[PDB]
Formats: sequence, structure tokens, C-alpha cells
Amino acid sequence: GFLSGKRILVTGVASKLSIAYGIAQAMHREGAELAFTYQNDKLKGRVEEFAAQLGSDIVLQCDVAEDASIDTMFAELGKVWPKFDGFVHSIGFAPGDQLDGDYVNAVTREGFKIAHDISSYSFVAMAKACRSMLNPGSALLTLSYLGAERAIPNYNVMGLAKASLEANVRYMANAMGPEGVRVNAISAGPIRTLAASGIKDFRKMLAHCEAVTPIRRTVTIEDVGNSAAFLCSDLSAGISGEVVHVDGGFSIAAMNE
Amino acid sequence: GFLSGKRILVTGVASKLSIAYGIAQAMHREGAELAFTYQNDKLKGRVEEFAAQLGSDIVLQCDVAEDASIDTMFAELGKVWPKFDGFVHSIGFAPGDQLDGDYVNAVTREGFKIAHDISSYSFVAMAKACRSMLNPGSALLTLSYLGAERAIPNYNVMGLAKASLEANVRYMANAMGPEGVRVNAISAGPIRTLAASGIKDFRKMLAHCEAVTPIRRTVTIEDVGNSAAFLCSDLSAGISGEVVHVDGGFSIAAMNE
Amino acid sequence: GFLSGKRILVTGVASKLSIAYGIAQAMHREGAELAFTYQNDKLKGRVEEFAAQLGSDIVLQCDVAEDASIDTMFAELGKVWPKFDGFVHSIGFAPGDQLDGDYVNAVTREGFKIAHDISSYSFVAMAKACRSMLNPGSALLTLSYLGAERAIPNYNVMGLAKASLEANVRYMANAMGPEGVRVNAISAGPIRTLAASGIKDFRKMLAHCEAVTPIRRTVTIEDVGNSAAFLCSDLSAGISGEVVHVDGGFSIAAMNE
Amino acid sequence: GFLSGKRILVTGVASKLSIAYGIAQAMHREGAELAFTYQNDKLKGRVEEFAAQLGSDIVLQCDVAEDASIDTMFAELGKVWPKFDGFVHSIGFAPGDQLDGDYVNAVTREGFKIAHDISSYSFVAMAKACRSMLNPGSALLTLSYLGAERAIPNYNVMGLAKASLEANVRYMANAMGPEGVRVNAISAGPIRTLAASGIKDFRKMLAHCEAVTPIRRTVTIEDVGNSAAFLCSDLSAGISGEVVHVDGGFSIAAMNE
Ligand SMILES: NC(=O)c1ccc[n+]([C@@H]2O[C@H](COP(=O)([O-])OP(=O)(O)OC[C@H]3O[C@@H](n4cnc5c(N)ncnc54)[C@H](O)[C@@H]3O)[C@@H](O)[C@H]2O)c1
Ligand SMILES: NC(=O)c1ccc[n+]([C@@H]2O[C@H](COP(=O)([O-])OP(=O)(O)OC[C@H]3O[C@@H](n4cnc5c(N)ncnc54)[C@H](O)[C@@H]3O)[C@@H](O)[C@H]2O)c1
Ligand SMILES: NC(=O)c1ccc[n+]([C@@H]2O[C@H](COP(=O)([O-])OP(=O)(O)OC[C@H]3O[C@@H](n4cnc5c(N)ncnc54)[C@H](O)[C@@H]3O)[C@@H](O)[C@H]2O)c1
Ligand SMILES: NC(=O)c1ccc[n+]([C@@H]2O[C@H](COP(=O)([O-])OP(=O)(O)OC[C@H]3O[C@@H](n4cnc5c(N)ncnc54)[C@H](O)[C@@H]3O)[C@@H](O)[C@H]2O)c1
Ligand SMILES: Cc1ccc(Cn2cnc(-c3cccs3)c2)cc1
Ligand SMILES: Cc1ccc(Cn2cnc(-c3cccs3)c2)cc1
Ligand SMILES: Cc1ccc(Cn2cnc(-c3cccs3)c2)cc1
Ligand SMILES: Cc1ccc(Cn2cnc(-c3cccs3)c2)cc1
Repeated sequence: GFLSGKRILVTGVASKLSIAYGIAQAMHREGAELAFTYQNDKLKGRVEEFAAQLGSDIVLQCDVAEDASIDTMFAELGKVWPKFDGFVHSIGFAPGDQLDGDYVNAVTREGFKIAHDISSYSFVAMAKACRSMLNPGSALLTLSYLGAERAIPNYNVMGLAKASLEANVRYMANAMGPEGVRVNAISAGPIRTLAASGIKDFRKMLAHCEAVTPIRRTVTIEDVGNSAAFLCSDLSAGISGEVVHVDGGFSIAAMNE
Repeated sequence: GFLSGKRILVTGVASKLSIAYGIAQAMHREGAELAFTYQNDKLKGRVEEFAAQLGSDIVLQCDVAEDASIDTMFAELGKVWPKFDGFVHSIGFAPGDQLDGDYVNAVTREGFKIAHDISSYSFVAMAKACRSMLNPGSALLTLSYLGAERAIPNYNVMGLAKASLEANVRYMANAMGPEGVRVNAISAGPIRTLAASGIKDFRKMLAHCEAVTPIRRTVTIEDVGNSAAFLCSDLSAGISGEVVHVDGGFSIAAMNE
Repeated sequence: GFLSGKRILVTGVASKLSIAYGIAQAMHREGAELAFTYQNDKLKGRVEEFAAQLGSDIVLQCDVAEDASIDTMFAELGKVWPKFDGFVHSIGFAPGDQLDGDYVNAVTREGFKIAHDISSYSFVAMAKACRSMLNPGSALLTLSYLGAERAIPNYNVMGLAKASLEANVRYMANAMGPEGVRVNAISAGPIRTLAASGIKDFRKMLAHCEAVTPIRRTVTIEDVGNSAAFLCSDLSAGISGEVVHVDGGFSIAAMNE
Repeated sequence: GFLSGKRILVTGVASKLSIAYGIAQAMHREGAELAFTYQNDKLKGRVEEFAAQLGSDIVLQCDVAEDASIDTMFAELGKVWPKFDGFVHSIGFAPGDQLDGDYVNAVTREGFKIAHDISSYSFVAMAKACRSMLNPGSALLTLSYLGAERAIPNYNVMGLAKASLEANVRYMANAMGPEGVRVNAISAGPIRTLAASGIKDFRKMLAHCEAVTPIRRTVTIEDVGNSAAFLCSDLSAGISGEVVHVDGGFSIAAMNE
């Protein structure tokens, strides 16, 4: 496929509903060789199962909150992939209290710190740690949400973390471009995944979106997966520092009441 | 390839340097069945030659300035493609006097009229005329330039025509989405094509861009072609109403002096 | 006031509800010397009355559809105001048929032509015609709508006209800046004026906005009037080429129910 | 003046060059009653002097890094100003090592942490702490930089901090709007202040901008001061959640040589 010969690292797989799952499948469909990472013991065997379904057996632990974890992960990957062609960063976090209700009243200094560190810093942290191992022609992908551009009720500090993330896409795209590395983001529409629970009135949101979205349907991880496969293939060599909205046109329309 | 089974109409092929040429090749590479249109007698045989190189023999005349031309073209296409899956609109025009020097002093009411009619209206005009012939899952693609978003010296009224074009992408994406049609645009970086002559200090521009562009190189029609192939394939079903910048990151950086 | 000693030309006063009326009141309050134009005889006397109230007896006719009309109006204005400090462009138009329903089915070549000529070009037409009469430190102002940036139902081709006008603002600003002229636009929230009748379900829209606008209320021509007076005074010297949104925050929020 | 009867809290006055100084002068001129804070003792006396000149003797200490510091400062302020009308957040910070060179190599976890806490969170921290002391019709203001939207060399992690801060503005605005509070930011062009020394080749940058900025000159703290005074007065009632660029048009133009 259009990814044949590419060795890509996919983070964030937690379940079959995971966006990183849809991406991994698609990337695997187009012929990329995948490696995976899991956050903790809770997820290890699951990811190991999915990795094996995708012909991969490179499943390493990684908690983006620990510089040492990252470093150690990239050290284990090297042993088998001395050089690779990028990675998908499908990670994100904010303490529970954070995404519920009035942003000003919900936000706290420590939640703000955690939301940013895990959701925005982690991206560069990982690039930082594997810079040397990247082959020219490499692509780094990340996922964001409209909440970075607009104020979405309950999204709260995550909006700020995403804004921070998108800017991180630009600065990393500018600094790494000279050595063959592109860096982009997909601003996906809401999808029903593990992240759904945490957010207030989700199932209600997904119904409103479907009715007001140009394509009249919410996007699927399949959809996202295909756009991610493309963004990590040479087919997109002219795109770098870009936040591609894969939301069925939701963001460009207004008052589709 | 990822376009196999798609019947796409490609407008704008004038020469091997043409952006629509790079797109046609790529689309042909991924297995789409192409049909072409030519503006006048001057271009007919050329396009006919390229069409034949791409296994196509559907070469129809079309001058987007004539509603009747458009209608007649779509009538001839129907005879062979009763239903198709979209079209690439690689057309654009502005009288010579228009793109030279001080915008305020250069712009005139008639140049403004022509620049918009050909560069922005034509897009919807064509969708208008083939709406019925479009298969659900159809994608319409158009090409724009950064001049729509920023003020570029000498680009002058074309900036306004492009702004108009991009907005046209949104409104058409919103109205057609409900019936299976997506509409997008590629905001490409400057490429040396027939359009180069018309613009002041081009070769100088292309050198400045290469030095300040994240990927440190200007994009190629190959680059654009691949992004267009993707935007017209089901791989991008989640993207609609989007202006994807295929400019190597030029637009997201600043003062890369 | 902050406009003391400024002679500003106010276009578009049609009624006491008109955005041009609110802006005139405001600049008048702030100490600017005003001059007004009217489209035709049907509005001659009225505008003459309003001008009177605002202490002005410079009420010149002007139909922006005629370069000749513009040229002659600036001729008459010169007789009294050899040099002035800017003008407010509060004109917009699109044939009735264009504004209701499916954009793709409503939009027609002439409609698109008329929409962009009156709503977008006229702004520069006027700049062209008085460029030499403008004092250093002048400011030109125009009114846009979020329809330029997003796809709003029924706004149809007017969305493209405004997108084109907003880009007109950036080109004009970059062109005239070096000679002491700033050009800006105000993207106003929906207001109840003569534009009310001609747009499908306005009342429903003005109730939705209020509900969802951060300031929980639609803006008033007073509100816009004050941002307008500020954008044409030296208080906004550092601002040019900008589209300041005066919509109570409407556009920055998303899914506020 | 247009700020008569407003009690505004001005943060960040470090020197006569400080953007906070220009803004204070401006609001003072317009008739607002001011209160000031200083980061530490090194700046106690100075700020006390400036405040004096501006007819104010409310000079409270505040280190935005301590929720405790903020809480106590609003305690003291309450004693005299039980209810006030807004505050100017003119604070920014990132450890020296973060700002020079390749962003990817310069950025470090703590740097990123410190950058976002001081430059982005503090804005909301302060809102949180005085939310109940704010009068209806209040306005909060912050200063951003184009670095949030584009990738500027050496701005590095500060680009992400500002991106995060700009999104803070939209969330805060959507949250506090319903209670009579507007929140806006000013994206100012480069100015010569205490931020000058710490950024690589500032002088070269301030000469480039002047050359390429539509108004052909860098903005002054006076310029910003006036946009600031306007954004915190009732003249901007219809404006909230907005990032008004006060950069002489710099960001709207492209390739102006
Ligand atoms: N699904 C949606 O509706 C949606 C929409 C738009 C954007 N997003 C974004 O897509 C990404 C993936 O979300 P999803 O819906 O697939 O979520 P998911 O809940 O399935 O997985 C999130 C991943 O985050 C990982 N993670 C959290 N902390 C980590 C850390 N400390 N170290 C390593 N891994 C860590 C988890 O292991 C998890 O697998 C996020 O950036 C999210 O914001 C999701
Ligand atoms: N090449 C560049 O540097 C560049 C960069 C960005 C955007 N663009 C855009 O890409 C498109 C294609 O440009 P290109 O560089 O490949 O140009 P090109 O000069 O090779 O071809 C332009 C096409 O416009 C067509 N055209 C003009 N008037 C027409 C009409 N009346 N009816 C039918 N066809 C008509 C011509 O036949 C021509 O083939 C345009 O929209 C252009 O703005 C070009
Ligand atoms: N009403 C709103 O909520 C809204 C929202 C955002 C922006 N605006 C814009 O502000 C502007 C002011 O419109 P308005 O709502 O004040 O309504 P209005 O009916 O008062 O003003 C529109 C003006 O354009 C004038 N005009 C039209 N064609 C003319 C021509 N050929 N030459 C000269 N004058 C002509 C009309 O006489 C009229 O005075 C419009 O451009 C509108 O798009 C309106
Ligand atoms: N100088 C420019 O051209 C530029 C451009 C755009 C925006 N801005 C922004 O405007 C703001 C004002 O900066 P400035 O240029 O006026 O320089 P400055 O040196 O006058 O002000 C920065 C202020 O932040 C204060 N500060 C930092 N950490 C503190 C903390 N822990 N708690 C409380 N106060 C602390 C500093 O004392 C100082 O007064 C900054 O946020 C800056 O990013 C500056
Ligand atoms: C608690 C938590 C778990 C997982 C996430 C990931 N996430 C980020 N954004 C989102 C959402 C986008 C749309 C609706 S929820 C989810 C965020 C918070
Ligand atoms: C005269 C003319 C011929 C062809 C075009 C097409 N065109 C549109 N934009 C461009 C350019 C983008 C970058 C540099 S020139 C070319 C425009 C004008
Ligand atoms: C048919 C027509 C005539 C005049 C206008 C002027 N106009 C521009 N924008 C608007 C409106 C925006 C929001 C509500 S009305 C009105 C628009 C359409
Ligand atoms: C190290 C550091 C300390 C303080 C700042 C404050 N700051 C923010 N933005 C700026 C500047 C933008 C343009 C020129 S200086 C300075 C930035 C970096």
C-alpha cells in the first residue's frame, strides 16, 4: 500500500474504539510495519493482542509523564528499529474534575499542569527522544480537537492543552522540517471511544453534530485512520505544520440549526 | 489504487507543468478513470494527447465563462458517464494589468469581475451543472493560494478571487454534503508553471520560499497531485469544506529570515 | 472626543436602524465632522434629515455601481473637503433570489456578479477615487459578517461576497498603509435593520444567538458604532488589515447548546 | 474620558518601557482609577513611584506563581476596592534556556511547565480569585504575540504558552460572559522592553518588521495602550473572546520582501 516500507510507532491504543486503533489498522492495511507502546500494566496484554493481530511484536511500555520512561522506550525500540519513519501520538489527559462544568470554576493550577504536560508536552518530548532515530521523509502525527480553536462547554482546560498542542505542531514542524521531518495534526470530530464517559452530555453532542455536520454523520475512527495513514505517507510530502480537520465539515458551517 | 472505480473529471490541463497535469497523473496512478476538458482550440490537441497517455479518450471543450459551454460539456460527458464521482477544478484567471503592482491602483471594476467569475464562480457553476450526475461519495476539489488569507504583493485582486473561492468551498460543502458530496481545496505553494510568467519577481519568490519553508523546498505538482488524489478518494471521507495547505509549512512559520 | 478634528464620510444611512446610523451617531458624539451620501432620490430627503441632526449638510448622492457616480460624488465633496480622514463603507447587496435556500441552487452567475461588485469591489472603488484626498492618519472602515468565514444557511452568495470583501481589506491595507492609511473591517453580529426582512427566519436566528452568545445578547448598532468610531480614530493607530469581531463572542464559542 | 468611573487593576509594570506602563498611562488619561501590583521587592518602590504619578496608592505585591500570593493580594485590594471593573494581565515568563535556538532541542519539561503556568494559567488564576469582586460590565485583558499562531524562531515554548493563553481567553470569555464579564487579548507587534535582551537578534527583527509592516513602523506602547484602554471600556461592549492584533498589519501581509 502507500505505507509499504514505513516503520511507524503507534501510541495510544487502549481498545478497539480507540482512535489509535483505527489508525493502526489503516496503516497496517497500506503496508506499514508497526510498533506499539502501552501506558501501564492494565493495558499491556490488550495492546500485545492487537499488535499481534497487526503482525507486530514490538510492544513497549511508555508513560509520557516520565522522561525516563520515554528514553527507555526509545532505547528498546532501537534494538530492533535503529531508525524508523515517525510515530502517531494518540495520548491525552486531564484530571476528572477538570472537564465538568464552568471552566473558570473547574480549572485549577495542577489540573492545568497535568492537562498540558500529558496532552501537549508529551508530543515534543517523544520527538525530542527519537530525533536521531528518525529517517528523512519521516512524519509525526498527533490528534487534536476543535476545542483548541473555539470554546466548547465542559472541554475546559483541554481546549487550552490542545491549543498548546497545535502550536507545538507548528514549532516542531519548523525545527524538524530541515532534516526531513514533517509534523501534522488531525482535528477529529467527536467519536464514541473510552474518552466519551468523562465528558458531560456526550451522546447528546453526537446527535447534534450529526444533524448539523455537512456530511450529516459523525466521523469514524476508520475515517480518521485513513487520513492519518495519508498524513504519515510520502503522499503528503508537501504538508507540514498542518492541522487537518477530519470532522465532516462541522467546523466550517454555522447556525445549521 | 485508492481511486480504482472512481470516474473523475479533470479541468485545467494546459501543459506538463500544469498542476492539473500532476494531479491527473497521480489520480491515474491510483486507478481512477479520467475525463478531461480543454478551454479552446489552442489547447485541444495537447489535452487530447495527455488524455490518451492516461488511457482516457473523453476530451471535451469547456470555457467556464459560458454557462452554455458548461451545460453542453456536461451533456456530452453524460453520454458516456451518466454518473461520475466528482471533478478537479484547476482554473483561474485575471487580466494582465491586474497582477502588476499597487493593488489599489491596479484593480478595476472589470478586472475584479473577470477575476471572480472565472476564478471563483466557475467552481460552483460546474457543480451546479452536474449536481444530478454526481454519485454519492463524490468529491469536488479546487486549488487556491495563500493570497486568499494574506496580502501578497502583486497577487492583488486574485487574492480576493481566491478568498471568494475558499468561501465557495464552504457553502458548497454545506449544501452538497447531505447528498454524498464533499468539496475541498488545496492551498498550494508557488510552483513554476505557465502562471509564473504573469507574476512579478517569480523566480525570486521561489528562492525566498525554499529558504524559509519548513521542508526547505517548494512543493511539486507531484506533491499536489498526491494530496489531490487523496482528497478525491474515500480515504478522506471525513474531510469536507477544508482548505488543506500543501505548501511545505510556509504558511505556519513567521520571520524565518 | 477621540474623533475631534476628523472629517469622516459615512456611507449607507438608510434608516434609524441602519448600522450606518449607529456609527454616525457615535462618531458625531466623539467630535468628528461628518459628510454623508445616499444611494438615490428615494433616500435623498431622509439622509438629509439625519445629516442635519448630526450637524452636517454634506449629503451627496452615490451609487457604487457606477464608477462615474463615485467620481462625481468625490468631486462635490472635494469642493468642501479638499482633504478628509476616511470613510465608512456600510453597503451590501445581492438580488433577492440569491438569499433563500440551497446555495448551490440559488446562486446564479449574475447574482454572484452583482453580489461581489456591490458588496466587495465598491469598497476599493471608493478608495481608488479619493486616495489622493486622504490625509495621513486616515482610516477606512467596512462591515463584514461571520458568513465570510463559515457557511451559514441562506446567506449563500453573500458569504462569498464578504469573504472577498475581507480579503479586500487586507490588500487595501497593505497597499495604502505606506502612505498613512489604515483599512479595517468590523464583523458584526446579526442586528435588526432593513437586511432583516430579506433573510430566511431572521427572528429565529436572533433568538438563537442571544441564547448562545457569551454576552448573552445580540449586539446593538450602538455597540458597533463605538467599535467603528474607535477603528477610525487615532486610538487604533496600531491596527490595520484587521477584521474585528463585534458579535458578543458568538463566533469563538461552539456547541453552547 | 471613556474610562471615567472604572477601577482597573494593572499588572506587570516593570519599567517606563513596559507595555503595562503604556497601558496604565492611557487608561489613566481616559479617567480610570488604577491599582497596581508588583512581582517582588526589587520592583516595590519603582511601581510605587509610577502608581503615584498615575494618582494611585494601591500598590499590592503579587507573584502569580503562588495561588496564595494571588489570594492575599485580592484580599488587600478588597479592603479598598470591594468591587472593581477588570484587570490587565501583562505577565509572561519562560526560563532563559528555553528561548534560544532549535525549539526541539531547547524545550524541556520544566521549561514548558514554567512557561505555561506563568504565561497562561495565571491569567485564569487571577480571574478565579476575583470573580466575585468583579462588577457587571467588567473587562479582562491580556497581551499575546503572533508566536501563538505562527512558528517564530527562538520564541520556542513561549509560542505554545501564548497559544494556550489565547485559548484561555476564549474559555474564560464563554464562562464569564453570562455574568457581565468580557475577556480579550491584544496580539502586539514587537516592542523594545525588558523582553528585548532575552530573545535572539531582536534588533534585526524590529528592523525587518518596520520594513514589512503595512504601516511601515513598529507599534508603540502608546498604540497598544490605547487599544488596551478601549478594550477595557464600555466602548468595546460588543467584543469578547477576541485577540485583536495591534501589529501595524504585520501578520496580514506576506512576502512584502
Ligand atoms: N475520540 C474522540 O472523540 C476524540 C475526538 C477528537 C480528538 N481526540 C483525541 O485523540 C486522542 C486519543 O483519544 P481516544 O478517544 O482514542 O482515547 P482513548 O481513551 O482510547 O486512549 C487515550 C490514550 O491516552 C493514553 N495516555 C494517557 N496518559 C498517558 C500517559 N501518561 N502516557 C502514555 N499514554 C497515556 C492512554 O493510554 C490511552 O490509550 C487524544 O489526544 C484525544 O484528545 C479524541
Ligand atoms: N502553479 C502555481 O504556482 C499555483 C500555486 C497555487 C495555486 N495555483 C492555482 O492552481 C490552478 C491551476 O494553475 P496552474 O499553475 O496549473 O496553471 P496553468 O496556467 O497551467 O492552467 C490554468 C488553467 O486555467 C484554465 N482556464 C482559464 N480560463 C478558463 C476558462 N475561461 N475556462 C476554462 N478554463 C480556463 C486554462 O485553460 C488553464 O489550463 C489555479 O486555480 C491557480 O490559481 C497555482
Ligand atoms: N444587519 C446585520 O446584522 C449585518 C451583520 C453584519 C454586517 N452587516 C453589514 O453592514 C452593512 C450595513 O447594512 P445594514 O444592515 O446597515 O442595512 P441597511 O439596509 O441600512 O444598509 C445597506 C446599505 O447599502 C446601501 N446600498 C446598496 N446598494 C447600493 C449601491 N448600489 N450604492 C450605494 N449604496 C447602496 C443601501 O442603501 C443601504 O443603506 C452591510 O454591508 C451588511 O452586510 C450587516
Ligand atoms: N515586548 C513585546 O514586543 C511583546 C509582544 C507581544 C506581547 N507581549 C506580552 O506582553 C506582556 C508584557 O511584557 P512586557 O514586554 O511589557 O515586558 P516586561 O518585562 O515589562 O513585563 C513582563 C512582566 O511579567 C512580570 N512577571 C513575570 N513573572 C511574574 C510572576 N511570577 N508573577 C507576577 N509578575 C511576574 C514581570 O515582572 C514583568 O513586569 C508579556 O506577556 C509579553 O509576552 C510582549
Ligand atoms: C479524562 C480524559 C480522557 C481522555 C481524553 C481524551 N480526549 C481529548 N479530547 C476528547 C474529546 C473530544 C470530544 C469529546 S471528548 C477526549 C480526555 C480526558
Ligand atoms: C494571468 C494568470 C494566469 C494564471 C493564473 C493562475 N494563478 C493563480 N494563482 C497563481 C499564482 C500562485 C503563485 C504565484 S502565481 C497563478 C493567474 C493569473
Ligand atoms: C438580499 C440581501 C440584501 C441586503 C443584504 C445585506 N446584508 C448583509 N448581511 C446581512 C445580514 C446578516 C445577518 C442578518 S442580515 C444583510 C443581504 C441580502
Ligand atoms: C525568556 C523570556 C522572558 C520574558 C519573555 C516575555 N516575552 C514574551 N514575548 C516576548 C517578545 C515578543 C517579541 C519580542 S520579545 C517577550 C519572553 C522570554
